[PDB]
Amino acid sequence: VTVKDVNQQEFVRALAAFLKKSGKLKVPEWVDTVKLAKHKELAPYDENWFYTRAASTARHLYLRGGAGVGSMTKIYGGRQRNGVMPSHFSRGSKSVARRVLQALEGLKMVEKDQDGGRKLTPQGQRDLDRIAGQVAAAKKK
Amino acid sequence: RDKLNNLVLFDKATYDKLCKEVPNYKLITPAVVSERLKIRGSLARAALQELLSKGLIKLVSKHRAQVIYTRNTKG
Amino acid sequence: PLQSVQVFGRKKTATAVAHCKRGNGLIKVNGRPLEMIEPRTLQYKLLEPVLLLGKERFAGVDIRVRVKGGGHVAQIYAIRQSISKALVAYYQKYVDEASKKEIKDILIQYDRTLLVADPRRCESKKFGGPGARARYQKSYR
Amino acid sequence: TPDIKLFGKWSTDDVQINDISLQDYIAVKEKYAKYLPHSAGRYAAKRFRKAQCPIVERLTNSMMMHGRNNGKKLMTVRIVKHAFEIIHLLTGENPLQVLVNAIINSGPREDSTRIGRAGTVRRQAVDVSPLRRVNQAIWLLCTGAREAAFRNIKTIAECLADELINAAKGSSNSYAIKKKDELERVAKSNR
Amino acid sequence: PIKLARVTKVIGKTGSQGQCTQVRVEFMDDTSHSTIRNVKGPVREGDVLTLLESEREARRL
Amino acid sequence: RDISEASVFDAYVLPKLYVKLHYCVSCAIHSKVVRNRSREARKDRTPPP
Amino acid sequence: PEKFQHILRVLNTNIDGRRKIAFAITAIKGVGRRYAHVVLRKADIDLTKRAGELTEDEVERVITIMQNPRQYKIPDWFLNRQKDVKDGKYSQVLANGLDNKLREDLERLKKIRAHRGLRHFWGLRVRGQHTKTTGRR
RNA sequence: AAUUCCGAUAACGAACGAGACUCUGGCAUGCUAACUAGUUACGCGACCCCCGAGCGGUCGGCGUCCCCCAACUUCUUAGAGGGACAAGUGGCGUUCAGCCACCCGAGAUUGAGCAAUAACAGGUCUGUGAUGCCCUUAGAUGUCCGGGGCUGCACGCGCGCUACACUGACUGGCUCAGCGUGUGCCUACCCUACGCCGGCAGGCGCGGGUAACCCGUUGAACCCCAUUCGUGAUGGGGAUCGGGGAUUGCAAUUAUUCCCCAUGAACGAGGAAUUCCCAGUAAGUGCGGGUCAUAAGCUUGCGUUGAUUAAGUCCCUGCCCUUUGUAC
RNA sequence: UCAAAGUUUGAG
Repeated sequence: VTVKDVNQQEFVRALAAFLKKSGKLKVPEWVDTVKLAKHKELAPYDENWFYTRAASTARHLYLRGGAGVGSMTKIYGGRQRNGVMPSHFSRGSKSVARRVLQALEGLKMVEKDQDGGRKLTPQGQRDLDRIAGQVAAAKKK
Repeated sequence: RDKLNNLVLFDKATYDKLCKEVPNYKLITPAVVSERLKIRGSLARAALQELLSKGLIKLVSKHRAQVIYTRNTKG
Repeated sequence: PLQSVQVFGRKKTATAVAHCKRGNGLIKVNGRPLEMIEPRTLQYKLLEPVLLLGKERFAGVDIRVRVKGGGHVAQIYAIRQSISKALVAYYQKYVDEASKKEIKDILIQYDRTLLVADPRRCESKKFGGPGARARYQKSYR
Repeated sequence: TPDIKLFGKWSTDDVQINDISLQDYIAVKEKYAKYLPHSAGRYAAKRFRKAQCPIVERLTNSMMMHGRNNGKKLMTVRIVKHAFEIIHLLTGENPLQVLVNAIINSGPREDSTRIGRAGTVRRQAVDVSPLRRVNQAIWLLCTGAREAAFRNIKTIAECLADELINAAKGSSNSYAIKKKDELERVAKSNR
Repeated sequence: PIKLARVTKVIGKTGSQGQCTQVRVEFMDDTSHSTIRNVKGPVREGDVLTLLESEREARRL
Repeated sequence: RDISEASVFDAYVLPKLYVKLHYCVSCAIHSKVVRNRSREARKDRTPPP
Repeated sequence: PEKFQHILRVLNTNIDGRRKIAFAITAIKGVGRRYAHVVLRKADIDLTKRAGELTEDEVERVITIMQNPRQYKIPDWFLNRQKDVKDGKYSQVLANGLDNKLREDLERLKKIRAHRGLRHFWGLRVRGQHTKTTGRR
């Protein structure tokens, strides 16, 4: 039972938790202080967000490989209330997507592929697929 | 006419009202609780989450926008 | 010899290309089971054909589907079409034309859209208004 | 599931209409009643096509109203399901039967058409088409709910459920059922 | 006393602004009896109006 | 037919109502008792059928 | 839980204890949902608490972070008054202090009879927006 | 729908318009087709690591790594054909022209473009090395350089955006488009992947792209899914203004744009009045092109989500024909 | 099977 086979919401939850239990990701010093994009009015409520984003990042990489930072921004994109002028797309934070990718690099979940960007790595492919199995054996529901 | 001043508390007489009355409604939504009592809305929601973990009210549905609960499940 | 039938469904600009196959009944789309796809309020929609025919018919028929284009709701409505068309195609070509007709009847009496496409498509804007038929506000005085 | 379709949950069969007139323009079972109240469904082709559309989907579409909620059908489907879930808790019986009963006793039976009459506007009262009574009922009550649910801590769904219940019952408490009796009464006042 | 009345023949769309269909009706209780009256909304040959009054019967308007 | 069902008399002929309205020109022309006509038509003094 | 404060008086402003804490603080001039949330996250507070809980040591602890953001690693950027002309300081101002800083800037330019000053003085639109049509009071 | 037809007939036979036409949209497991499409299902030739299920085989999943001496054209692109004509059945109709319904299947009706005669003293002499007359013509009404101004604000109006929140807001997460456009230029420059630096605006390195080749499976928004908030001008709203920071530029002060913190106004759905619109339409929603060193609250296109209501009438507002009256 | 609806550069 691979990860595609699973309800991706409840996956990234266990992935992040997995990444928390391991306790060797590398969350930077800002974390608390930083917004997460020019979109956002605020920072995240979930204080351990980094664990969550890494997961989503790794779980994307399982799905579409070779995805650089630029790639990551466009994925982590959305609406930009410009107040009294109308709304637009805004690209997510470069650095948080760079740091996540460098943090998953240090774990050896990911590796920089030929033709640029990151692809998630075999030893990584293990882990995501492992926790997919976990979720599928949560219960018949 | 309309001005409403809601509670944000574990405030004795209400707390008795929840734990006595609330589990013998057929609709137990925080909206229904907030109207009955003068309880905030956030307060209500959490209270109804406490009662669920206690087991005194059934879960119907637990959706983004609206949570539905029920009477104990009598027999 | 293999019993392969590539068929497509359609809605707006979504091409769902189901692919019926001499298999053991999967029915999974892009690369994951029908139980997700994940607009999810529109799940029953893309179960309908399977519920209306029963697993008996799909049983020994594996269906891989690929979608692209359109929006979420369309895409569904395309695959919805696709597989139920594709099954009908499968039965025609390998099973028997009495069975095809039996099925086709049981799809139509529910809904004509499960096989026949909406020729409807987004109608072009003409200047002097924001859309097609609507015009911009006239001032007068 | 193959022989009989439910509505996700609810029973389609054993939903009895009473008024032999809404009968045929309430579409809750010919046999054809569906799983979901979504459906691409081009029932705006010809004049009466609309009537063979299922009443729940008709309601669903109506719900989806005012600026923001334009073409937000899921948004509104979710509502319809929750209202129904609330109805089954509160009232019991099929929420489809209750919805139907609203439609029956909620839209007017007579109405006042604006005829010219010289120049200063004085109407004459007329009957209403069965389809017109269902259209009204549908939108009246759907609007009723929505109008209630603005600045109050109450779910659309919940108010939608409460309206459908107090319309199904001759309550004089639904916005619709009250609105219905107004019309008729005016309608009488220039018959 | 409410009476149901089956619609036998749409006559023609009257009303000021084009609205109230002039409509010939059978009377359901006793089909022998038949009024003509004006109706709002889309009507068609064969369906049922609920008339509250049943002794009024319009003509030109 | 309402009346002939609720008659005392078996059969009964039912009477009529004889009225010689006079109209002034305006009043005719207004209530459409008489239109205007073309130069040809004006001359042709047959009643309408 | 917690049966105490409910209403709160800090830094000459009030605060609703009955409000949630991040969104309660913001009632002080010179702190917004950003800076509050930060100031609390440095303080290490169960920010799902209402402000009508929260021990008086904690509200002191917050205030100290709030007044002294740079000592508690609330960085450059998150500071309304950076490199402030009158002395080489970069910091956050709070309460009536803020308003006084503001008045000292509009004074400064009024004293310089600067174009901006003058348009403040005259009570106009200052950030060269058009005014034929708008801001009529 | 049509001065479109049937028919009557001091008219007969013609011409323009209308229609036909062109582009478009929707049908083609039929044809021609492809390494700048897909591949397509295979073969799985595999890799690949336990990648998973599983004691192990056999499956599930993609990433892809693939060429060509695999196999095609369902999806793709776009050619040439086809295809619907009110043709078929039943009504109604001088049993003509036609109209209604229904079968099969798009049901004559997808939507644009072009578009008569005769006008208007409509607009344009600031689009033109189209141009009459008139004016000026070196102390210029030619031209160029600097500077300002077209942005000025008791006020009145017109298109517009954003709102007034809970069907919502935020905060995370999941997840789907289509039309285009793009440097190496008519006078100086584009689109941008990837990797580092920065919270961010951006900065610095290397690459691809005159393009179905790279940007780019254009990983859009709304929508969906969990968050919190809780009817409080509240976390709705984001005007106003202070402080700093980025870029475009020869230069940005009268804030060029951009980011950050702080500030937090009116506004709780809007009088009388009136606009626009009937099907993938309105409305929502984003994304392209235009201008563009810098760049959209405008517009011109695109798709995505997707209704209520009509299928009618001349009440108003208008138009087209007939007869009539007219001191116009 | 009839409510109210007055006026219109001197500037060619």
